[PDB]
Amino acid sequence: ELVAHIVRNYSQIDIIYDFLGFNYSEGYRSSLRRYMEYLQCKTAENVRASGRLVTGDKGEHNILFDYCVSRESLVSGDSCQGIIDFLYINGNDVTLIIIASDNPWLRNRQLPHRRQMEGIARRVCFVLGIPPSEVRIRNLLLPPTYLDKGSIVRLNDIVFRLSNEQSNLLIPWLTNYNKELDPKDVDYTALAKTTNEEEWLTL
Amino acid sequence: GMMAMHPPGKDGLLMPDRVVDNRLPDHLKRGYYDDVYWKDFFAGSDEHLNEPRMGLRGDEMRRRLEEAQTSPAPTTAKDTRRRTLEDVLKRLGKTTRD
Amino acid sequence: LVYAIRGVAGFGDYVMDVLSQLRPRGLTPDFVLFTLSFMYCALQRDGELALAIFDQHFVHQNMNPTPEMVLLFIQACSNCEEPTAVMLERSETLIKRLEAVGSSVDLISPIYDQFLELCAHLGAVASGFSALKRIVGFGKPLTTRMINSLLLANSNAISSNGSLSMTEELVGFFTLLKIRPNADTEICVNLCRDAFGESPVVNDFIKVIGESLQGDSEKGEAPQYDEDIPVIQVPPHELRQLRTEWKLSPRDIVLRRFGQHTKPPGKAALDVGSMRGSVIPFGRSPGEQL
Amino acid sequence: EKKRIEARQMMDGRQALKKKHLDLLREFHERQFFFWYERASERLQNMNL
Amino acid sequence: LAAEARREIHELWLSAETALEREKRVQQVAALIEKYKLDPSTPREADVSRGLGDAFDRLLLLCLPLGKTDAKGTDNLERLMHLAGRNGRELSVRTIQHLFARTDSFAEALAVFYTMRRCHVAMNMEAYYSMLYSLQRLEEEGWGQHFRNEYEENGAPSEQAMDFIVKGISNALLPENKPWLGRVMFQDRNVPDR
Amino acid sequence: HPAIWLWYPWRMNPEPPTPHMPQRRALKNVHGAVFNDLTPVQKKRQEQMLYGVNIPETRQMKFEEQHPLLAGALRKLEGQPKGFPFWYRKYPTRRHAYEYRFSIPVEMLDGYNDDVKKALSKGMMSIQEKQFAQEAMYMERYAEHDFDTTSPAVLAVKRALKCRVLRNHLLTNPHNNIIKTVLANTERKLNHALRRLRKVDFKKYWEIIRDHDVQDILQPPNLVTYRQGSYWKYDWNAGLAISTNLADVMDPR
Amino acid sequence: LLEIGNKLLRSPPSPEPLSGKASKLYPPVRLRAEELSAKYNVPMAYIDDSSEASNASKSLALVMEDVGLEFTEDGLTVVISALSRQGYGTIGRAIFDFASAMGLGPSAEMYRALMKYASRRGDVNESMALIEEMKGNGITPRIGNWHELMYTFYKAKDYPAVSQIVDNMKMYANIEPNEVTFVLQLKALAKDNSQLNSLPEAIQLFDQMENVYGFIASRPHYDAMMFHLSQSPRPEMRLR
Amino acid sequence: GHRLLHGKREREGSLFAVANDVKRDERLLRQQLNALLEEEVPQTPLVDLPGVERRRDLPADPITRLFFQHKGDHALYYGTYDKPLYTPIYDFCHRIREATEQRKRFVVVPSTIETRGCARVMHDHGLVAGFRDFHNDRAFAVELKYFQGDSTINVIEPCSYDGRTEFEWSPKMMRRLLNTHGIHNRLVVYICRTADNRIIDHIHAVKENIGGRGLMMVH
Repeated sequence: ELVAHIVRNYSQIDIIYDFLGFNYSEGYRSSLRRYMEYLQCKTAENVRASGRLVTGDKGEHNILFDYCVSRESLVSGDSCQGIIDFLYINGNDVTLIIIASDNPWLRNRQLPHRRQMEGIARRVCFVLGIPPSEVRIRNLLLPPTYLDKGSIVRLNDIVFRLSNEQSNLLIPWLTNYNKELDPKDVDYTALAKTTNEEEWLTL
Repeated sequence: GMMAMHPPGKDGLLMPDRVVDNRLPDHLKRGYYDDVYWKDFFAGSDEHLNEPRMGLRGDEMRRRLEEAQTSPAPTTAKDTRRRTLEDVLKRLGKTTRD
Repeated sequence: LVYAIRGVAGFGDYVMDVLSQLRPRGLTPDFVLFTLSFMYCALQRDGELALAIFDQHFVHQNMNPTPEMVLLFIQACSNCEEPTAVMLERSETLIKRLEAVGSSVDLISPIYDQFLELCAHLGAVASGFSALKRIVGFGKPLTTRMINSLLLANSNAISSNGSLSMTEELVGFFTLLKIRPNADTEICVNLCRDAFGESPVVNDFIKVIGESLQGDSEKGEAPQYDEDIPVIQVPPHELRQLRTEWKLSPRDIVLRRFGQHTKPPGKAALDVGSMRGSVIPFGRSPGEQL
Repeated sequence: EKKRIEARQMMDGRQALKKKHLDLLREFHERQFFFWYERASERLQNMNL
Repeated sequence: LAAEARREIHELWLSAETALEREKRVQQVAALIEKYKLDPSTPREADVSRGLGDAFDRLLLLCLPLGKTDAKGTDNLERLMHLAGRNGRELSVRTIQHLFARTDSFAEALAVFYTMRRCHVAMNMEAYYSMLYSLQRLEEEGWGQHFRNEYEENGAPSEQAMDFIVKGISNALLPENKPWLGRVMFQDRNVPDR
Repeated sequence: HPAIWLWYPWRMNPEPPTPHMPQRRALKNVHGAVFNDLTPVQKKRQEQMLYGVNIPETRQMKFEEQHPLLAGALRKLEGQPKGFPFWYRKYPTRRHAYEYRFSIPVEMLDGYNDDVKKALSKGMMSIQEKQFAQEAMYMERYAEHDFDTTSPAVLAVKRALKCRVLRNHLLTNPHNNIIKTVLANTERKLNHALRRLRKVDFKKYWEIIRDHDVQDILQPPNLVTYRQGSYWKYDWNAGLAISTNLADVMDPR
Repeated sequence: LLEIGNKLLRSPPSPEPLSGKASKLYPPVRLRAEELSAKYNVPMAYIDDSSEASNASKSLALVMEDVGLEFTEDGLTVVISALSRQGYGTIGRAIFDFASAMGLGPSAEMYRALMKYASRRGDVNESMALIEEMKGNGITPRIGNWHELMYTFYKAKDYPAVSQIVDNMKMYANIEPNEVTFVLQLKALAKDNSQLNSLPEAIQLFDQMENVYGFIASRPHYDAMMFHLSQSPRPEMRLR
Repeated sequence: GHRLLHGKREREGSLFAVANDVKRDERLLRQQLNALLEEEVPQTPLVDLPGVERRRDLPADPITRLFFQHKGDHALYYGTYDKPLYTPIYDFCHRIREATEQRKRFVVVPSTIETRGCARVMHDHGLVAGFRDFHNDRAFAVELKYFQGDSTINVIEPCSYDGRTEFEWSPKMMRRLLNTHGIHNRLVVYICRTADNRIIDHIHAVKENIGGRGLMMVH
C-alpha cells in the first residue's frame, strides 16, 4: 500500500532516490538528465527532443546536450583535459555541467581549461549566431555519487535562471530535500567552491 | 602553541583559558553558573520562544502532491492515432513513392 | 603459405584459421606475416577480412605497425565493397599509431591518398578535409587524385554534410595550387553539381575544365586519368626485415668461452667478526671515545 | 582497500603527468633540431663547392 | 631608389588601409612590382628588394587578402616569396601572424603555404606553429559557417552540430584538449586570431 | 590622449623582459639537465640519439668559441635553396634517419650532385654509424614512442648487440682482459634484461628469441642450484612473480 | 588620511574616464589606459584620465606628499602601518585594496602593514587569514610577515606558538632567523609557562645566537634575557 | 593491451629522457618542466612554500598548515639538496657524528621516513637546533646544536652496528631501555619505528606498551 501510494503521488521519487545517492548501479546521471529536461520542457513549453539532444523551438535558446558519460570517457594514465557531461545553452549563456569522479587525480583533467571554454564559446557563436559581444560561459561541478540541496539550488539558479521561490513552486519536493555534502571529501568541496565562485567567462 | 593543541572554538582558534566550562571546576557549576547561563537557553525573540519546532514540516508538499495527483491530465497516449504503415513511413521520412 | 594464395579468392577463412592455429604450434605472428595477410586483403579487396584480422589478432600483439602494413590495410578497407565507419575508425587509429611510433620509409603520400579515397567512399568529408592538415604538417604537396577524392566525398555525403560552399572551397584548389585537372575531376565535379545545385563558379570551372580536357585530347590521343596506387606483392624474403643478425651462443656464454671475468668479492663476504658472545643491538661496546 | 585504491589512482596520475612532460620534451627537442638543420644546411652548401 | 620605394610602399599601405577594392589593390601591387622590377632574374645591381626592408614585408602582406582567383594576383605573391628566398630574409613571427590574419579562406591559406614551400622561405618554429594555429582556426571558422547555415536553414541545431561545438575541429596539431602545447615554441605570445 | 602625471624612475627600477626571463632560464635549466649535466658517455649517447642537443641557444658550441677558424669557413654561395624544413615532422630523432651519413634526411639532398649522394650513402658510414643504424632499426621495431630508448625490448636488443660487438672484438683480440670483464658484465646485464622482458612482455621476448635463434639464451647454469629452485626464485625476488594476465593466455578456473 | 579612507570606503571611485569631474566626491584639481599600462609597464595609479579613481589617487598622493611619503609601495606600506598601529584596520584595508586596484603591487611589506593591526590587537584568526590571503595572491610570506604572526600570538598570550612558528619557518619556509627573530623568541620564552625548561631553552638559544649564528647581542636581546633571568630566585641565575 | 609497470620508476612514470639510461636522476628535469607548465588573464603564480598534491594532506596543525599550500601537481619534485652499501640510518648517524666532530653548522642527510622521524625525535628531545628543506623527499639539512663550545650530541650509534643486522624490540626490551643500569633513563634516547610506520622513542613506547624495530641511539 505504501509503495503504491509513493509511486502514485511522487512522480519523481526515482529522481529523488538517485539524487540522495541510493543508486549504486548506474549513478544519478540519467536522473539528472531527466530532471534537467523536465525543467527545460516546463520552461519552454515547446520542447522537442531527438535522442541525446533536446532543443526549444527557436526564440530564446534552450538547448540541452548529453555529450557523454565522463566516468567512461575519462581513461586513467592518459593526458586529455576537459570532458563535459552536459552542455546547457540558455539565452546567450553556456554552462558545462560536469559530474566529478571518485578519483581525486582525475578532476583536474575533467575540468576544461580557459582556452577550451573560450573555444567552445566561439563555436557557439559560430553555430548559433549569438553575437560575440554578449556571450558568457561557465563550468558547474556536481558531486560524484549524490546531489546535495546546495548543488541543486545552485543548478536551478545558474542554469535555468530560476529563483528559489518559483523553483519551489514548480517542484514540491525541493523544499523538503535536505541532503548536504559529505564532510569527508574536502578535495571536492574546495574544488567545487573555487569553481562555482568564479565569474562568467566572456567572449 | 596551545591554540593549535586544543580544539578550535566557534570563530576560529581560542585559548583554552578563555572557556568557562574549561577554567571552572565541575563542582562549582551549580547555582550562580546556571543563573548566568539561563539566558543562553530561555531568552530571545517571541517567535524563538513560542514557535513549536517539533511539528510537521512537509504537510504543504504532501497536500500539493495530493491535489496534483487528484487533478487529471488532459493529454493521454495517442491510442486514437492510425498507427498505419503510411504513418510509420512519415515518421521515418518515407512514403509510398520512396 | 600466406604469400602463395595472394592471387586466389575465397581464402580469408583459411587465413583466419592459419592465424588461429599459429598459437597452438608455439609460434606467434609478426609484422611480416601481418603485412602478407594485409597484402592478400588488399589484393582481394574484401576489407571485412582485414578488419576482422586487425580486430581479433593484431590489437592483442601491441606491436608497432609498419607503413607498408598500414597502407595495405587502408587499401583493402577502401577498395572493399560496402565500407563501414568502423573501417574509418581503424584507419585513423592505425595512422595515429604509425605517426606516434617511428619510421624510416616514406609512404605518407600514398597512405593519405588511400585514406582520402576511403573517406570519399564513406562520405567522411570532415575527415577528408582534416587529413589535409596532417598532409600540410608533413609538408607533402597535395595531389589531383586527393582533390578528386574530396570532390567524390562531397558528392556522396549528401546526408552527413557538404554543399555548394564545400564544392566551391574544394574547386578553388586547382586555380590556387596550380594543379592540373583530370577526367576524374570532371566526373566528380559533375556528380557534386547534380548532388547539390548549380553555382556560377562551379559552372565556369566545368566549362574551363571541359575546354582544357578537349585541348589535352587534341594534343595527345587519350584523356588523362587518376592512376591507381600499385599494391605491393614482393616476396616475404625482401620485405625489409627489421633485424640484422645475432650470432650468439648460449653454450659458449654459460661455459665461459673466451675467458670472461666477474671480479668476485674478497674478504667482505668471508669476514663475520668475533663470535665470542651473542650479537646484541648496538654491539658489545656501543659508542667509543678515542 | 581504500589505501590500495588510492595508491593505484596515484600511479595513474603519475602516468598522466609523464605523458604531459613527454609532450613538453618533444616540443623542446623539435626546437633543437631546427638549430641542427640550419647549421647542417649551410655546411652542405660548401660541400657542393 | 630604395627610399622612394619605401615611401611608395607606405603610401600603398595607407591606401589599402583606406577602403579599396581587392582587384584595385591587386592592380596597384602588381603595378608597383613591375615598375620597380622586383623580378628573380634581376641581377645584384638595381635590386630594390634587397633594400626594401620593412617595405618588403609590407608589400608581401599587401597582396594576400586580395588573392581571389587571378593568376597575376597569385604569381605576384609567388615572385615576392621567390625574392625573399633568394635574399635569405627570414619571416618574423609578427610577419607570419599579420600575413595569416589577412587570410580569409582555407584555399587561400593552402595557396600561400604551398607558394612559400615552393619558394623555400625561411622562418622559425614559432612562426611555423603560428601558421599551423591560424590554419586550424580557419578550418574551424569554415565548419562553423557551414553549421550556422545548416542550422538556420533547418530551424534547429543538429546533433552533429552540437557535437562539433563541444569537440572542435576533427584533427588538429595544437588541440585545445591539451592546453600545454606550444609553451616551448611560443615565447609567451599566444596568437589572438580574430 | 592619456598623459601620465606621476613617475618615479629610481623607485621603480623595473627589469621584467617582454621575452619572459623565467621562461628563458627554465629552458636553459632543461637544456643543462638534458645535455650539459651528464657524464661523457651519457653525452656521447645523447648526441648520438638526438639532433642538436650540443648546439646551445646562442648556436655556438664551446669548440666553436675556442677555434673559430676550424669550426666554420667562408662560402660565397648563399643558402638560397635552403629555406624552412617542411619535412621536420618525420625526423624527430637520429634513429629515424639511418640511411645516410650523419643521419641526414633524404629531402635535404635535393639540389646536390650524385657524387655527394654517393659520398653520403650507406657504404661510407663509419663503424659507429653502422652500429647506430642497427640499434635504430631495433628501436624502430620495438619502440613505444618517438623518444623511447628505455623499453625492456630495446634494452634487451641493445645488450645483445653490445655482447655481439664485444665477442667479435675478442675473436680477433683474444688477449684483452678488460674486454673480457666488460663482456661478462654485459652478458649478465643481457640475462637480467631478457628475464625481465620475458616476465613482463612474453610476446616480444618470444619473437626476439625465434628471430635470432637464441632459444636457450636463458638457461640455468648449475643443476645443483637449479634443483633447489634458485633459478625460479629469481622471478619472485625480482618482483616479477605474479604478472601473466592469466585470463588472456589460459583459463584461470 | 582618515577622511580619504572614509571616502574610498563609503563611496569607492569608478574606473570610468569622464567621471572625475562628474563626481563631487573626488573633484578634479582614443587610447585605452589599461592598454597603455600593459604596453609601457606602468601602474594605473600614475595615469591621469580625469577619472574618479584618478582624482582619488591624486588626492591620496598629495596627502602622502604633504605628510612626507612618496606615492609608492614603500610610502603606502608606511602609511598603512601608521594607520594600523592606531587601529583603523578597515581604513587601512580600504587603502590597501585601492592601491591594489590602482596597480601599485600589494607587496609582502604592505601585507605586513595590514597584519600590524591584527598583531597589536592579537587577532590570531585575522592574522592567519591574512597569511592565507597573501599565499593565495601568489606572494610568499616573508620574514617580516612571520615576525608579525609571532608577535600576534605573543600578544594573544600563546607563547609556545611563537617557537612553533620559528621552527616551521626554519624547516619549511627556509628563512634564516635574524636578531629580531631571536628577540621575539627570547620574549616568548621569558613569558612562556607551558614547559618547565623555558629558562634553559632561552639560555641555550642566546648562546647559539652568540656563537653559531655569530650575531652580537643588542639592547633588546640583553633586556629580554635579563627580564627572563630576573624571574628565578636561584643565585646562579642572579649572577648571570 | 596491458603494459606492466615494473619498478617504482615505471610506476611513478619516469620520462627516461637520458638515452639508454634508467638510473639517472630526473628530479631537476621534472621540476623545470613543472616550472614551464606554470602560468605567468588573471594568472596567480604559486608560492615557494612546500606543498601537497591533495587538500586532505594538509597538516592537522593550524599553524603548520600556514606553511603548506595546496598545489595540484607542481608540489612534487620539491627540494634543493640532492642525495648525499649501508643502511640509511647508519649513513645518517655517520654523517651526524663526523660533522659534529668537525663543528659544522649544517649536515646534509638523506631524507627517508626513518631518517626524518629520528631527526624529529632528536629535535623534540633538544639534540638538534633545527632543519632546512625538511619537506624534501631526497635529502634535508640538520642544523647542529652547540652550547659553550662542545656539541650537544656526544655519542650517536645506530642499532645495526655492523650495518647488516636488524633487531626487533619487544615491550620488555623497551622497558629495560627505559630502566637501563637501574635508573630511569630519559637521558639516553633510543628510537624505534613501530609496526604502524611511526617513529617514537622508548619513553613513548613504554607509555603506550608497544615495541618496534630499533634504529639508533643518541645522547
